[PDB]
Amino acid sequence: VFHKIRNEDLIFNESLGQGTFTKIFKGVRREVGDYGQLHETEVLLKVLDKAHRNYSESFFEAASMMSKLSHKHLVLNYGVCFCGDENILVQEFVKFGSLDTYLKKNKNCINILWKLEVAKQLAWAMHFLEENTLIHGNVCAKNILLIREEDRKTGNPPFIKLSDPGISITVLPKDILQERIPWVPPECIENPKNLNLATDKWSFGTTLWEICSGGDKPLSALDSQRKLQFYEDRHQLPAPKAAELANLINNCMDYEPDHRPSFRAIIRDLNSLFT
Ligand SMILES: Cc1cnc(Nc2ccc(N3CCC(N(C)CCO)CC3)c(F)c2)nc1-c1cnn(C(C)C)c1
Repeated sequence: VFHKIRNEDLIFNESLGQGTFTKIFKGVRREVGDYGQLHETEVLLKVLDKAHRNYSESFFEAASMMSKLSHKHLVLNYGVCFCGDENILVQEFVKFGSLDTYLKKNKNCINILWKLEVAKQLAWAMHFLEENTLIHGNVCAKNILLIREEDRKTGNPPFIKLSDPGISITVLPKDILQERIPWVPPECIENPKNLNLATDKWSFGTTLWEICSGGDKPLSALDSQRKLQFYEDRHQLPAPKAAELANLINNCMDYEPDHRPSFRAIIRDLNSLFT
């Protein structure tokens, strides 16, 4: 279960944005660490909105499944603060924030090798999940966090972690699901409870498209009704200008769930690009 953290030991600081029915804040946790040394630890405080408290179970189950595993590419959960009025997840703070914002800001400093490294790390995380037969259900660049920037003078590649899925698509309003096209696969638009390992393979492809597109959002110009018809007409996303992963993207975003490649196969395909 989750380590229960006291309101008294948490300081809330600046807002870092929003998720679905959530707000995130940078914060500080007072704790006793190794050797009994006192620390003031930077943390991410994720707060379920007051007006959506009926989603509290899905909110914590999302973080819970994530926290019964340990892996270098998965965001750490420190605990929960059930205390009082609010429902709060206390997670590790990641310096450089979401990948989608980072891509947009640094679009012109990010080359093919950077993208390949991040894609490989994300595939490793998803491979780990697949081996444990655990569904994430919300893979997207917004839910990928950058721990460390690239350093091309000390050899260091960038390093990412995948954050928790948030409130499951199985219990979310239809309108939110439709807006999440094309991350949510077609079979889940027809029936959200078609949530399957195959689900994350589709969303992985959509996330690769993001990575290759400098933080653009695919189909952003389409409203929810046009997004629905995009799936009905069985369209594929356009290749990004940097089209090196275009085939991989389309192979993952296969309208037939059973034909989507394993993350083993995906990683093998990723390792094949270079010279
Ligand atoms: C789990 C987690 C851990 N650490 C962090 N850290 C973290 C650091 C920095 C930012 N910035 C926000 C503002 C940016 N600019 C300057 C103004 C407007 O864009 C600058 C970057 C950040 F959003 C997040 N976030 C998370 C986490 C958990 N869920 N989510 C989703 C809901 C987004 C993120």
